[PDB]
Amino acid sequence: DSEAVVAVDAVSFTLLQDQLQSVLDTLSEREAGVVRLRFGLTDGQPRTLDEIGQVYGVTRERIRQIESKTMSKLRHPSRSQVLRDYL
Amino acid sequence: VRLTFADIELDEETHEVWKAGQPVSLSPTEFTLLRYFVINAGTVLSKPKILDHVWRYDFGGDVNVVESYVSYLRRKIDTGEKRLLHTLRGVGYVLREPR
Amino acid sequence: VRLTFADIELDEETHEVWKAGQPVSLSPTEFTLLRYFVINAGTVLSKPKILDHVWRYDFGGDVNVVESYVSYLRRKIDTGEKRLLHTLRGVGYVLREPR
Amino acid sequence: VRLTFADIELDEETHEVWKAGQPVSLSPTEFTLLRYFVINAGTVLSKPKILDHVWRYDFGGDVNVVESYVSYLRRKIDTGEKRLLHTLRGVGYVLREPR
Repeated sequence: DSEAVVAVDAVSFTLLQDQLQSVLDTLSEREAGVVRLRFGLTDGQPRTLDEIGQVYGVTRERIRQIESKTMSKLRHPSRSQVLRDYL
Repeated sequence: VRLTFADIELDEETHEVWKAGQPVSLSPTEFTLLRYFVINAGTVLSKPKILDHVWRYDFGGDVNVVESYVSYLRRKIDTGEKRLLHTLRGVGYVLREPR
Repeated sequence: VRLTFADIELDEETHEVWKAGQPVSLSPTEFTLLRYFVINAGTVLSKPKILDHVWRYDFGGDVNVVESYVSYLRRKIDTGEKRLLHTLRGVGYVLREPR
Repeated sequence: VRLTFADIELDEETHEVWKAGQPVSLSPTEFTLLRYFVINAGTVLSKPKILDHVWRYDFGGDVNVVESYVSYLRRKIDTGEKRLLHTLRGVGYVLREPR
């Protein structure tokens, strides 16, 4: 049964999202919320920059700068190593 | 060790530049951008990674700084409107001799 | 490291393409579509897949955008009525050299 | 083994200076400054890398000390307001005869 749950990948994914939330909590709460709403983590809806601005009271360009900060500070190899192994 | 390209020639010791061999003085940050620009001659550079490496990550300023800097580079070295440092709409800039 | 198919030649470094050796400039998203095609030359691409990957996931528009774009690629590179960029009704688009 | 530059000439054995052939006494820590400055003659010197090499890494003072030191270098030899020890805003100083 292809659709049957392998029961290992699901558990792995549970710890995987645990690792994700732990890593993102290292980042600033504002940046954490930005990326969460950016890729649809709390919900299933990734959101456009204007939604992030209207929920943060900021312009879309500043959210672009925030995204730059997020994925730059994310490339810092301490995060890179602890998230790379999980694949 | 000197970095040269077409008509732009650079020296890494005193950080001056030869534009077709005639002297030219320039602002420091503009030299930093041109030094990025010459290491990756023929490689496209986008505003984000230029801001990341040449500019300080803590740059909370507005984005017009880099286009103004490229404008200074234009008026300093590439006087003609058509120039070697090309601008890519929403993709950034690149160094290449016109074909 | 450059990507080639038939007569189409790609340089990923400074973002320009060759179609049997005469210059060409092309729009950014159309460039990305061509990149997705050549990197999957030998594999058919399905439209929802393309709007998923090359296009941003939040795309809430209609579908006709992708056919307009591929029409741009055809009129740019495959000017002839028969093309190297074939079309499958309801399956998407693909890059085949005709047999 | 003696090092000379234009009119500034330096001896490594007894730490004394001729300015266009005229001997002038100088401070010890200030002596180290031009020793760097001629050992990198024609090279731009920046205050940080002066601080690390010339000065001890335990230096807990401010940045005005080197500026006053350079001003001291101005008034001793290159007394003119326009001087061979040129000033780079945020990049430091360079040894060169004016063009």
